[PDB]
Amino acid sequence: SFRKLLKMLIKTVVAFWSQTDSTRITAFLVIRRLVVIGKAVRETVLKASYQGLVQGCRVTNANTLSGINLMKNSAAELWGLDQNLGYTTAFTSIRQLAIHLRNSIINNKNQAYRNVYNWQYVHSLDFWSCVLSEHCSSPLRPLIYPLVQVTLGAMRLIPTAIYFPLRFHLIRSLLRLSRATDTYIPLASALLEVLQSAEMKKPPKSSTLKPLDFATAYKTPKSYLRTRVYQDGVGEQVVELLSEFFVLWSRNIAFPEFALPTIVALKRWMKEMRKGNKNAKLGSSLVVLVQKLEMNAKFIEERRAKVDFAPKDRAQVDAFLKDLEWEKTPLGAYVVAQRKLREERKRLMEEARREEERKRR
Amino acid sequence: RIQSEILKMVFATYFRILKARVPHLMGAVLEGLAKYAHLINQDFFGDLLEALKDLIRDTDRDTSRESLLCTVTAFALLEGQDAHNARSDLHLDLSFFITNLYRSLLSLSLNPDLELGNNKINLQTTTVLLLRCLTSVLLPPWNIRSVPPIRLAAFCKQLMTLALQVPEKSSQAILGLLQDVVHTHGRKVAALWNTEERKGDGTYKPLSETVEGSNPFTTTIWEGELLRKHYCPKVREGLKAMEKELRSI
Repeated sequence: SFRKLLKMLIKTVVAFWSQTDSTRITAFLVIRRLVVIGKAVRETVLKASYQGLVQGCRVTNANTLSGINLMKNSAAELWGLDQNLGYTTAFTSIRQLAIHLRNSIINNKNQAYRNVYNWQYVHSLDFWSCVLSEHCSSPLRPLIYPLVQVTLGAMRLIPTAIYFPLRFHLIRSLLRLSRATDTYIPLASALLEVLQSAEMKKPPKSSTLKPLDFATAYKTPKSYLRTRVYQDGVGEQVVELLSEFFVLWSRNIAFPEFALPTIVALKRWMKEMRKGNKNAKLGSSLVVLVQKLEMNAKFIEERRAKVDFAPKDRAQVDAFLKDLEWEKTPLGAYVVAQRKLREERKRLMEEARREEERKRR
Repeated sequence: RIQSEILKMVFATYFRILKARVPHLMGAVLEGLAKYAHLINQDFFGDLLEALKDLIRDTDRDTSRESLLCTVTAFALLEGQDAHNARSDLHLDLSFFITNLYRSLLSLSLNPDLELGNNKINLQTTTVLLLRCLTSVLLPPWNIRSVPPIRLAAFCKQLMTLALQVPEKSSQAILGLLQDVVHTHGRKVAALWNTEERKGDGTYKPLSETVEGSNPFTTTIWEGELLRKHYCPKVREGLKAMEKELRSI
């Protein structure tokens, strides 16, 4: 009676979720009502909505990327309202992700890398990353470690030129988590192997195709193998993610000790490109990023040179730059300039396609 | 006589495999070289050191694995007791290998294949290979209270940087290794954590070509503010053990 009526009601609401924007808002409001009213009913609701979101990311994303994002940040504060039982369900769900990853790694026979690399796993990692990011700043906090574990496992399963975009997307998710929390996630490594790929090292191939959108790609077209367009695209992705990572950690006391390895690695790559590849745009972009890194390292060194770090007292250390904000630094200036340029390019192409559709109509 | 002949055949195979550079034989052949060079003559032992040297050079011009393998073989060979006593009379110097390790720590930090893996040489993991390298250099089994403090400090700071930019299990490995080095040496390195003991006789040079060229006492360890917030709880526990020992020094 009671439980059955509740489960068919939520099944109808999950179908509404599976369905446009007005339905999104109404079904989410109903879900909000359900979770607020609610213990066992609450865990059932969150579980069912969990598989509902799983299916919603199971279907596709070519234009419903908007819908998937909205579904995700709507689903987040359900688990924010639930906490404890939500924490247990997160534990078991990350466990099942981990067991999938592990048994695929064990029996990598046939397409285990395929039943791992999909949209479901990517969007699931994004879902818990954003949930924890929004709701950790408790009991759900000490769960980031397994999430980072499975994410890095997904990174190093099979990092090929075909599978570049997926690790770009999940490094985006990891950077979101790092921005929200105060946890350090080493991703400069992965960005440096993407740099030390053979795809961008070899000279490009002249072709004329459409710049691929890094918001709906889980593979690469067989045409996009040596294409200069794909070369450039992974170029701005590397540049952008490196920028977010280093501006994300652009205020800590130990920046020079944290960046020079990457700085000299990128120097070595720039020499190897100019002793190979011929992409002047990428060369100039990476070089100018190198000068920003040198400048901010000098800045933090100068502002650190007169502070005390005694082993029994870290006072200026625990009050180093609490009154500084992330646009005062040279990376702050560069990254705001880059968000302005990136957004104006986004608008350029978005309108361009809209008037193209209008002309075709 | 039979021993001499069998050494002849075994070491002939060893060096011709080395010149063939068969990638899957390196670990075993280097293990054999390390464990029989003490019975091989002294002049041939020095020839083995310079053969290790120019193999490292050829790798300079996978590659990290080969470099670390030759490095660990060099340390094992010179940490053998007979070669230990032969040292000065035989003119056996490790400075080139020390400089190679110091200049390659950064690439070892930023390369991906670190953790894709009773033996003393043929170890499948570059992490444990680097661990043996650093144990040999920082805590050699002999004359533990004679290690140059400048080398100690430079390796300590570069190891902290590696810890910031290395995968998690390797991170905890070097955290424990630095726990060991601060337990053993202590006062020799404490200036690298105390700022009022910082030397003001120059500026720290990160990209040095030599360990003494890198002036290590002009800078202090600042890596705690990153390692305390590194995502791995085990890394955080290793770090807090580090500062606990530093404070209890």
